[PDB]
Amino acid sequence: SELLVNTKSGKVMGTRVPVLSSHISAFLGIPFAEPPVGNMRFRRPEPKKPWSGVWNASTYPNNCQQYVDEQFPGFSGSEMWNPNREMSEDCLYLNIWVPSPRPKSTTVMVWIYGGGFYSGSSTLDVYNGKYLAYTEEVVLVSLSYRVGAFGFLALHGSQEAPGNVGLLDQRMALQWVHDNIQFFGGDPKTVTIFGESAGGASVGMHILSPGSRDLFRRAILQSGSPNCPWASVSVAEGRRRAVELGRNLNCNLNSDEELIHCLREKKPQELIDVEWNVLPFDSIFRFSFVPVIDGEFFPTSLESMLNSGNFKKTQILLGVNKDEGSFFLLYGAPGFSKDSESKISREDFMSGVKLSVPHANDLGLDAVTLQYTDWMDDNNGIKNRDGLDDIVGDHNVICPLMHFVNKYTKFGNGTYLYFFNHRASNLVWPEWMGVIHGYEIEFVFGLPLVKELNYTAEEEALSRRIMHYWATFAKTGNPNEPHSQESKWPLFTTKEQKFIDLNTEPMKVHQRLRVQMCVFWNQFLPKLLNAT
Amino acid sequence: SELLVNTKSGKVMGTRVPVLSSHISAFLGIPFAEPPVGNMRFRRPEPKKPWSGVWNASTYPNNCQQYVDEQFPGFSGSEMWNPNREMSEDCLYLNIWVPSPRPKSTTVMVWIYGGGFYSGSSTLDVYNGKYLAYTEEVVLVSLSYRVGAFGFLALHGSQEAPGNVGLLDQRMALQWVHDNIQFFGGDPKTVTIFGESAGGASVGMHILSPGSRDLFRRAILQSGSPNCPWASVSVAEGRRRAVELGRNLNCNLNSDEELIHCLREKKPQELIDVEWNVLPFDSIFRFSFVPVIDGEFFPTSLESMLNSGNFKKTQILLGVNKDEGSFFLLYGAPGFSKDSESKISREDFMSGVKLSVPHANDLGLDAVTLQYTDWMDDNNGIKNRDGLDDIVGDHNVICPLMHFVNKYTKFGNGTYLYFFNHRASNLVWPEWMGVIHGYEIEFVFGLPLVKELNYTAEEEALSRRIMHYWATFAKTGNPNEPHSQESKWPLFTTKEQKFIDLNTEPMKVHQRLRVQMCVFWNQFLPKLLNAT
Ligand SMILES: CCC1=C[C@@H]2Cc3c(c(N)c4ccc(Cl)cc4[n+]3C)[C@H](C1)C2
Ligand SMILES: CCC1=C[C@@H]2Cc3c(c(N)c4ccc(Cl)cc4[n+]3C)[C@H](C1)C2
Ligand SMILES: *[C@@H]1O[C@H](CO)[C@@H](O)[C@H](O)[C@H]1NC(C)=O
Ligand SMILES: *[C@@H]1O[C@H](CO)[C@@H](O)[C@H](O)[C@H]1NC(C)=O
Ligand SMILES: *[C@@H]1O[C@H](CO)[C@@H](O)[C@H](O)[C@H]1NC(C)=O
Ligand SMILES: *[C@@H]1O[C@H](CO)[C@@H](O)[C@H](O)[C@H]1NC(C)=O
Ligand SMILES: *[C@@H]1O[C@H](CO)[C@@H](O)[C@H](O)[C@H]1NC(C)=O
Ligand SMILES: *[C@@H]1O[C@H](CO)[C@@H](O)[C@H](O)[C@H]1NC(C)=O
Ligand SMILES: [Cl-]
Ligand SMILES: [Cl-]
Ligand SMILES: [Cl-]
Ligand SMILES: [Cl-]
Repeated sequence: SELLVNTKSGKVMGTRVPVLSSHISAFLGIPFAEPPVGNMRFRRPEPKKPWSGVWNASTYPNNCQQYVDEQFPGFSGSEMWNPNREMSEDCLYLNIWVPSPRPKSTTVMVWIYGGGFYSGSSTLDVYNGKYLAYTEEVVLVSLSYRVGAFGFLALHGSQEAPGNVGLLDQRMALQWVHDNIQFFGGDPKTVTIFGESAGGASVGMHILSPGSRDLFRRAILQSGSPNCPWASVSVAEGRRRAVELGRNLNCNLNSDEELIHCLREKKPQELIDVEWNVLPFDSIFRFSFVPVIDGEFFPTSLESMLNSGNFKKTQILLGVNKDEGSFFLLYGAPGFSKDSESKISREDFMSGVKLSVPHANDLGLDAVTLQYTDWMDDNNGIKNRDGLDDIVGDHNVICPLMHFVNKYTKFGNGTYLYFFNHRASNLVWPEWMGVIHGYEIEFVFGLPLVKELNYTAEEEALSRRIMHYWATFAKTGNPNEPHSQESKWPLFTTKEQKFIDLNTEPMKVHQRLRVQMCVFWNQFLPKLLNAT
Repeated sequence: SELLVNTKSGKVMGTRVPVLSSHISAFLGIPFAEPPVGNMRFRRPEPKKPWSGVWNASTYPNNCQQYVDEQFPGFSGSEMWNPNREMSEDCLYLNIWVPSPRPKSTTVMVWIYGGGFYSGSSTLDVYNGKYLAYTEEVVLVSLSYRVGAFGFLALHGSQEAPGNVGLLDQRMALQWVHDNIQFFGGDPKTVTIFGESAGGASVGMHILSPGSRDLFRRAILQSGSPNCPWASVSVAEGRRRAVELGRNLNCNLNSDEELIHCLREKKPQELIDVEWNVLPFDSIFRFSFVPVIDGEFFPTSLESMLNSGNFKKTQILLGVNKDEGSFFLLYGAPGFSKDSESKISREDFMSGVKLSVPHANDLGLDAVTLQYTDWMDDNNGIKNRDGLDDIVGDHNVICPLMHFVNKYTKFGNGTYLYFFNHRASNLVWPEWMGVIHGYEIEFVFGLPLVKELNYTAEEEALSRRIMHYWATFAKTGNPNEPHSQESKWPLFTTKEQKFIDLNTEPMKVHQRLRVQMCVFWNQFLPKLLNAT
């Protein structure tokens, strides 16, 4: 009854789950698309055909096929991001947590996982929607979408592998929420999409894309934005990477149809095993199969859409973490280690700059180096390490997001900007990595509220604060409760450019988030690279 | 007897001058060249023909023909630099201060005045040699040389106006000292040349030029070095400026001979009146007629000579002032005034940047701006003012000199580097100008020892310290007296790059003078400008 819901495509039976000292309803693994398998690999998704009988929605679904990280086998800090369910191309499912008793018509929040467009799962422990749904009385949906070549192989002009199909997977889940969430007590007119990393970029892409704009009300972007340098490629570059994927697999390259036919015969792990081989440069924070600027999902270049105001005009809430780069340096740059302070030699610093800005000419590399080197103390291994950390984070996350923030706010209806700089007391990664990419997620999803996870009481309060900001913004377009006496998170405005720190200390308002480095990344360096 | 000296060119009769509570001998206005007048304008100097009788050397000579500054008529702070004697092309004379009684064979210091190669006089009150000669028991010579077009008109290929003849004037005075100073009690094997601004560049140029190297022992450079962007031009640019000088005066431009003949028939003031018209750009800290890289006085490019060690290997002592740029901004940049704090708007800041780096493309201007702009506070008029001050001083004086210092020290026999940052208690210029270009000269020449000038006791102590460093270096190649208990001024080395502050406080040693900005000026910006 409470667990038995009739949707437009058939009946679903959820399950009653414990949350803290209470319970809520969970509907796990509801299908929203036809399985994109066989001849449907690389194709746009098709709506799930209606079923008879009762869909058993008591169990998490499979995860999409993806690279699995084996750098630190058994280490919780890396394993927590890997698929925790069987991988399958049959992976287009969504999950819903519903407060008990079922509300009449409440705010909906739809989580879009990140992972560089090459990885990610809706089913990770850290994306468990039950604490947020319970604590804030929202209906929490987590969707899924194809990643890697399966979601983003792009042979523009082919209707068999057009590109962006992972984004269309997301849109079809949004369409399903629009059509069905009312049966779960959600208001389809008050849907907030939120996501981190590639999920944050995705959220921004749905803001931009005309075919997505009417399927949600407002948006939250965490450590990602649509204009990030890793988040899209041109149709020519997508085509080059798809041809090179076939070349790595001894495919007939004479035509799109012959190439696609070859790739559809391969087993999924055969594609994944060569996925990284198509990148044009030795690099970090670059991923092979990503959204393509196609003229269809994206009518024009992202920058022109941003400049002209060709995007959904609504409220947004978004921000970044203090040390976005450390994860990527640990995994891809010389001199970094999980088990040392990772003091970086001058030689390894220069190597890291080249890996971090792979598209830069020698003059551009000199500019980055000069901008981040203290020439009174150039052999300081801590300064070299932290300088590289800032380079990676500023170039790939912080400054792209600030460009988006500044462009969006000219036309939008409300911007709230945050800077998350709390390092968790129980973090398993070493201190040099600081406030790591993605480690705000556990606070957004309320994991500090769980006694057995050993967060401090101050971190529980911060998580409660963040969840309330997020859900109140989702409900009202404003993270602040009116007539409350706590300090107010101010609108980011073009003139004053205010943001807040998110940490365990009382809220502080600042202005011009990393403005000095972002003038370098957003204006001077692009002009230098264009001119040379 | 003491005042009657027979030189190789004839007899001279000096005068006995009071100095503090004692007396010394002065030989003023001794000719060292034939008057460069008539058909000898623009020509290399010729040695002064010997004279019969006794040359009356009791009176300062004429000053060379030059632009006279009328910006602040009657204001001591600017008038103190203007000619204080009649101007004439008949101006190639030198002055000698000799301790009394005459020493047997003592250290010689030869002062070379600055003034952008367009101005300067040996007779300024601030260059009065009597305090240094008396206090430190040296023979103090001040030479003169043709400035402006008269000294540096350059039509390469012509023997009538070859260029660099002002440097040859200096050389001929050095040759005269070599041949004659023994008759005044000076040791021709222990001559130190020292100079400020264009005089400091000149000193470095004699270090470089093979024809000058054997005419002095060691060298002091104050706020000037031979590689300064204002201190030389190419043969092509020198020719262009000479032809443009003729165009401004309705001259026949068909040939060097006709152009030169036209220019030789003009009154001196006619040349001076159009001197600034030949500069290629609106600019500050740029001067029309300067040394030319000719292949003779300078066998190859200054940079190749520095790189190869093609220069005199000896000891050098050199340094800069804290606020080298303020004089040039006051006189040439919008928003600066003698009678106000000169807070600079963003608009006037950008205007000043273009005036300060006139040769830079737009990308180069952006680089300079970004490097000197605090984008958290870009409308701060004080920061904008001081940022421009730093731009002018760093680009034109400090970083060229640090490049010279580093190249020289690889081959030289001892480098001593200073940073003069004491603002005189009795300065007549406003406080925003700080420690002005040229305002260390009055300390080098011992003016604070004159009670009537109202320096503090601490400034008298600083002047005496500086005079003793300069003269002890002149005598020994080391500003420090061994066996002494004074703090020691350390050698500048390639590895440690130490320098001292010169001020009224106890000595501080620092390393890497303005290294961050000078990497920008000496490595990055030239590379940006060469790419584009
Ligand atoms: C690569 C993109 C990516 C983004 C998200 C965040 C993320 C992921 C990881 N596997 C990580 C593995 C090690 C470390 Cl220290 C951080 C990670 N983090 C922060 C996945 C993959 C999800
Ligand atoms: C322009 C070159 C130049 C360098 C020397 C120092 C100098 C000179 C001036 N006329 C100055 C006029 C005003 C001020 Cl505030 C400073 C000046 N200072 C510092 C002459 C001319 C000699
Ligand atoms: C749904 O699946 C779970 C486990 O897969 C099972 O325990 C439950 O009984 C199922 N519901 C049915 C079969 O109605
Ligand atoms: C949002 O839009 C409404 C309706 O036009 C307007 O009244 C309000 O001022 C806007 N708020 C912001 C922050 O732009
Ligand atoms: C959390 O703390 C409890 C109680 O002190 C301890 O038993 C447990 O091992 C801790 N959990 C983790 C994951 O460290
Ligand atoms: C030399 O000139 C000075 C200054 O005018 C004068 O006092 C002196 O009498 C002159 N000497 C002779 C011998 O004329
Ligand atoms: C200067 O040269 C002398 C003689 O060759 C040498 O002994 C001395 O080490 C040199 N000093 C410096 C500071 O280079
Ligand atoms: C020096 O200071 C005294 C006392 O302040 C003053 O009388 C005198 O005029 C000053 N000298 C000059 C040259 O200004
Ligand atoms: Cl079924
Ligand atoms: Cl850190
Ligand atoms: Cl605004
Ligand atoms: Cl100042």
